[PDB]
Amino acid sequence: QTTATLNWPQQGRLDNVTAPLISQAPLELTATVPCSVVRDLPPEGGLVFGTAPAEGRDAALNAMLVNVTETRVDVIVRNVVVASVNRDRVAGPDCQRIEITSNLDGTYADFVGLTQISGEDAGKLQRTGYPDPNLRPAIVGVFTDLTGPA
Amino acid sequence: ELGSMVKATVGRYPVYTVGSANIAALRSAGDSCAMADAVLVEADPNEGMLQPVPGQRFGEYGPLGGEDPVGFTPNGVSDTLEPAEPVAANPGTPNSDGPVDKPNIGIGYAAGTGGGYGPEGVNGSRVFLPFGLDPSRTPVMGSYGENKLAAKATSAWYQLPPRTPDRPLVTVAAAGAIWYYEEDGSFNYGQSLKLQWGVHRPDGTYQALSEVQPIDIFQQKAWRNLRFPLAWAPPEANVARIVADDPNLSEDQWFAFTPPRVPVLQTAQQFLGSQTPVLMDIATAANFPCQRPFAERLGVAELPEYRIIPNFKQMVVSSNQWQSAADGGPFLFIQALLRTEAIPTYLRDDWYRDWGSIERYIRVVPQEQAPTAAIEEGSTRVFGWSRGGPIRALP
Amino acid sequence: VMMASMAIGVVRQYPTYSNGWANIRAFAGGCGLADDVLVEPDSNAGFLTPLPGAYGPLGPLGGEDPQGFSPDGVPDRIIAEAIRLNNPQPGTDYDWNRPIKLDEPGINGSTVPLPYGLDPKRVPVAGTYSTEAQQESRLSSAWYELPARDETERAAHPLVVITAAGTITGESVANGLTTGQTVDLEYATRGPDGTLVPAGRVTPYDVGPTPSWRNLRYPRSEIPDDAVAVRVVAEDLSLSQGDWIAVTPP
Amino acid sequence: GVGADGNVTELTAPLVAGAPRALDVTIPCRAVAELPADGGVVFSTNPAGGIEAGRNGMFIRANADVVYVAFRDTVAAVAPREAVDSGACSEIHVWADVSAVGADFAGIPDASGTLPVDKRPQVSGVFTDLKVPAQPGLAARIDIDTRF
Ligand SMILES: [Ca+2]
Ligand SMILES: [Ca+2]
Repeated sequence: QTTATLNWPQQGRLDNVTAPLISQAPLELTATVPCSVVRDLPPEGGLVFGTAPAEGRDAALNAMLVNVTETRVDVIVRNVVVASVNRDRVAGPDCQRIEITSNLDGTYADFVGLTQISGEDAGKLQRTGYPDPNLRPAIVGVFTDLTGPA
Repeated sequence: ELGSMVKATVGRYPVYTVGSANIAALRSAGDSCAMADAVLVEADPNEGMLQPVPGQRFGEYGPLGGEDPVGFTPNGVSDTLEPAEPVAANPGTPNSDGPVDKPNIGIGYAAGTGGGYGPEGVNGSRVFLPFGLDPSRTPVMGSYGENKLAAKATSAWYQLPPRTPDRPLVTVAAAGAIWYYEEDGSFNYGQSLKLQWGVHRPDGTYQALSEVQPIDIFQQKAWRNLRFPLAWAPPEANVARIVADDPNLSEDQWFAFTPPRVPVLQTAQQFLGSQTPVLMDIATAANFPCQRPFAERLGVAELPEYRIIPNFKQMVVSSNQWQSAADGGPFLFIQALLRTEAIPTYLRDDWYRDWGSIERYIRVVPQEQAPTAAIEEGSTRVFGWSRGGPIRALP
Repeated sequence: VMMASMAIGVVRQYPTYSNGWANIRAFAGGCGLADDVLVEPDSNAGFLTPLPGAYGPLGPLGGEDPQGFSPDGVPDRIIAEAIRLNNPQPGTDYDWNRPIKLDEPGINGSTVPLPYGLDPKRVPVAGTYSTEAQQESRLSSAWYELPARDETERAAHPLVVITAAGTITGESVANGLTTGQTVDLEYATRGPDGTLVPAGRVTPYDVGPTPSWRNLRYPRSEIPDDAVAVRVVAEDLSLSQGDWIAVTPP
Repeated sequence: GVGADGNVTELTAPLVAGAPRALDVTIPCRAVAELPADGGVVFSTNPAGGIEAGRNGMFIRANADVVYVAFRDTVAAVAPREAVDSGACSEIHVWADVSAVGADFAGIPDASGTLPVDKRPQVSGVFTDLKVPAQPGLAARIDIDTRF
């Protein structure tokens, strides 16, 4: 069998990419976004990256979005809020990465460097997600809102 | 086919069955109404409303969101509460005028379950309250339009009357997309609405005993009545509250609710006796052999005062179609002269059963002015081949 | 019966697309339906000039005395060649999810979204629908010029089309002459003194759904070679609320 | 019926077969000026609050500029209001029998109509809107279709 793998940023340029899959879902999706790119978006923020245009039809219902508002860093996968965090905490000088793994085990977003502060735990890591194998996003490309050198 | 009918009657007894009705008619030698004795009706569904325990503090709206209502709003309900999926009646149903070349599909509501707007409320809601619920006494909280929050709500404790075998119910009106468990253990997806019991300590505070999921009769978006029997509550509970979660961000995953209430549950034979005119549909006309259908004498009909309906799927596919106004049914002079209401009704001991309903008829023009007319009967001696003209029967 | 049924259609539609003429053209380097279907690249060219005069607030589309027509007399969710329902559908177009208004009034004063990519700053509208009081509506537009007198052109421009919505009556193939309110096309002639006399009328070719935005067809073979100008005569005589019409210049 | 004090009272007669076999009306003319400068619905045959009232009834109206007499849903015999209520015509005959359906205005030159015989109105009562006690020219007569 011949395999195939899609990576992004292709050539050190943060340009959008289209690659519509016929099966509508990959096998595995691993994304590692540093916490030093949140402090570059405008205060209103936008899409750090995604697998569908933010204004497409049912893009949040079908795809995976990593949004940055004025108050939140959110990871939405098929209308399931995963690992929501307050903005200025990631903007603080303690965040290292954000790892958004999604495979047959489940969708799990990690906020390496951060620990929980509320929500019945207040003592564990910010690893948040769901062990559902049907939460794999629908891939059409990679669409960001950044620009310039990657 | 004999045991499935003997066991259904032996079990499930002294509850309702055709066998039980026939046995009662034989033992009473005739004077016994079949189904108008096992049905409990609630007239005036505004005296059984529950009242919050005095000495509590609330949020911005009132005693329906406890202290921190998040994403839940009084005007948080939709307007078109049509079902997410129609009924899709099966082919071959006897009393249905559906074309055999395509599936028969329709929608329906009871009286105003799914309506629009009305006067204001004690929370500022422009929502129409069904079942005759007064808006000046009935707050509302909803969660429509919050597609980016996934937010919850919790209510304040509502007191409970003393235990009595004639008020075995606590009732809520939701009109949402709630998760519930059927009797056979199955489930409908929906969203989370529950209810907590509790013991309000006189020389102390509340207890928060246990949580309970609702039981209903149909999967729909319009207004309804979720039920919590008092046989589920411990013998020492005295207060109740409401808990809502709504964690889904989809567009059509929301719900609303209303303060709970304990009905009064008068039977269905004392309510409407054997003299009041009643419109009984084609399916429910054999189970009420003591009610008087409205009479037609000289081409004019007398107007009914109540309407007895079969279950929802039977109604919307046979009763609203067979008796249409375009087909000559009794709706010709009913849609033009009378408006409908709804009465909340229950079987005596089967809280999981979707039996039909009862509606009240209100005249568009009162009867003080516009009274009934005189007919001035006469007679002629027509022959056997006259046929003066045809009947206007083409709508 | 089968042989005659399939041999009659070949003779009736000729020289347009039939299932046995395409198989014969395929030998001489021919396509299928791709040779007999005509598409409008830009559906904004070909609007006729109204002869000068004095009109009211509806522009030249509404003539001297429009009775019951208003520019924004259209319901909310009216789309091109479809019927917008409540819950979404799989293969919808872009205009299913769009603002009900336009936020800018057109050249007519209306705020209705126009189909086929028609610029609201050039294409007026007029409608009969109302929500307060029903009425009998009439309309007779100005005289719209016809292009020229040449057959080389008519070999390539064999149509006069009107974008309309409502409950129009017209001629179809699947269901001939479905009744309803009327939108027709009057054509005029000249005279030795110099004037435009009303003499003639053409009925449309409806193919689209009932309440949608669609195209009414008038082949230029019905209109004679002495016709000088063209105008729209619309009439809605039903007092029901779900019986309305709406038109646009030819 | 003498009405409340001296006026005329409405009626209710839910015909089972829908349309009658004779619907003579014969309404006067000068007894229309009582309408409040924008006439209501003088002598409907279905209540104004029904589901489809105008879609099945008779519905004489005044409209404050033109008085007209509708039918199932179509218009017959429009007439100007200032010409009518001034006293030009006498009666507003609305005979709606079988093999005849019209709305004659009886005095205005070209304010008379005629409809196909399948435009018969559905009768469920007599619902006027005037406050006129009793005229010699104000009548109504409905024949119920009792053939079975
Ligand atoms: Ca929601
Ligand atoms: Ca109209």
